[PDB]
Amino acid sequence: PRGSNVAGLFNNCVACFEYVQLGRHFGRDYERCQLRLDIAKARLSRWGEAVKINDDPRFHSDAPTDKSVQLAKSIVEEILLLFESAQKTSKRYELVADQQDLVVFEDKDMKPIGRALHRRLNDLVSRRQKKTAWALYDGKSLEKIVDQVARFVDELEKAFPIEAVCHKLAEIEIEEVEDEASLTILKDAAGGIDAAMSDAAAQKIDA
Amino acid sequence: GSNVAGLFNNCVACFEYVQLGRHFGRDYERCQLRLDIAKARLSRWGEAVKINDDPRFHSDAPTDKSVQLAKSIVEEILLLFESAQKTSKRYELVADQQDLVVFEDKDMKPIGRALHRRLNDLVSRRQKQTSLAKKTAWALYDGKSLEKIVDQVARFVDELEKAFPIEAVCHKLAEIEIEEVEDEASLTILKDAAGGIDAAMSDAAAQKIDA
Repeated sequence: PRGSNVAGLFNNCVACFEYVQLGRHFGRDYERCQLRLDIAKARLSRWGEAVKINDDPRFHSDAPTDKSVQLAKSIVEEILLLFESAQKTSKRYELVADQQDLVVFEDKDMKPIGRALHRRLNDLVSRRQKKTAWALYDGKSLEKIVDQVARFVDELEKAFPIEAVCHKLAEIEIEEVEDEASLTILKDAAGGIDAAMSDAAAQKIDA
Repeated sequence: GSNVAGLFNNCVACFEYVQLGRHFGRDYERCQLRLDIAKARLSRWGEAVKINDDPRFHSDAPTDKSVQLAKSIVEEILLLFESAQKTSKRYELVADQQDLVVFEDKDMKPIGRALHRRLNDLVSRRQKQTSLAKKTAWALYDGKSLEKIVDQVARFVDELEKAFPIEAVCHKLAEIEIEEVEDEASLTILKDAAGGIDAAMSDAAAQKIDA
């Protein structure tokens, strides 16, 4: 029975985002809430790239030696419990909701600028990453996932000597986005979740 | 085990393994009472609903919407405590021995220590018999971890109380909990500490100190 490791759990955490839909009560806020999730996911995938998660055998063992890797193992476990909690919360709502409320947005409900950005952010992570849909029905559950994953990645970044590397990665994620309207959107949406992306974008808009 | 009563009794028992770390400072006593009150309010619910006697709560695959709802809520309270312990463990792994020292109820004033013991006793009296099996004791090392538990448990017990017809029953129960506490000092403390977490206890204390 071959036990769990940091890379495996980490790949799981990234994949949890793929399955999330946003319910009708997001309303006009759908577009930016979806981008906040994409950014939370961008930031998590960046950490893996920065620590070279797929090459370093330390993230592939059941019983890691380093405190740092042991810390990462716990954090990634805790991200998974976060998504498991949200999944239960969604299921309790679906148990009780009428049909009109069990409706979700799709990215075609985003303006062309947010949708291009949504797809860029999603492609960016699938480029790095060598179950069943479910919905977030209220803003509070989404903010919990965004804020807590930001917090978790804060401490994932703290445990490793990778800050210069994370800033470099964030700067080259943004090289493909050239237009001021889009750079502005990322600057806004990376607000309080991905300071490295926000700063990379702010730098571009004003130079 | 995995019926609602078994998961519920596990939730109440989660509170017993929790220590508060050095960094609570002079807020130790109040934060500990806030935890005991959340535990008292969760256990009040099990009593109100007759959790240990009602067979709906003893099946692994309940059909009733309200009982399916309680099972999810109780599983989510469990996840809540599982998360806090991973957070605590991450602190332990990196801290110095100075920072690993925990408060004990001897660090409360006699008034708070009596409330702590009374609130604990009241739940002990209600809980289903348990074996002697222990989980590892673990500490909350920051204020925000404590607030996260207290606040989320209060919201979860709001959800639990919403799914069952027990409004008047919970009020009577909180009145009975508070009948042995005679002194205005201790009652003001419960009135205040129950604020935001247990309105039934808050109101019961208020009704008693005004009488």
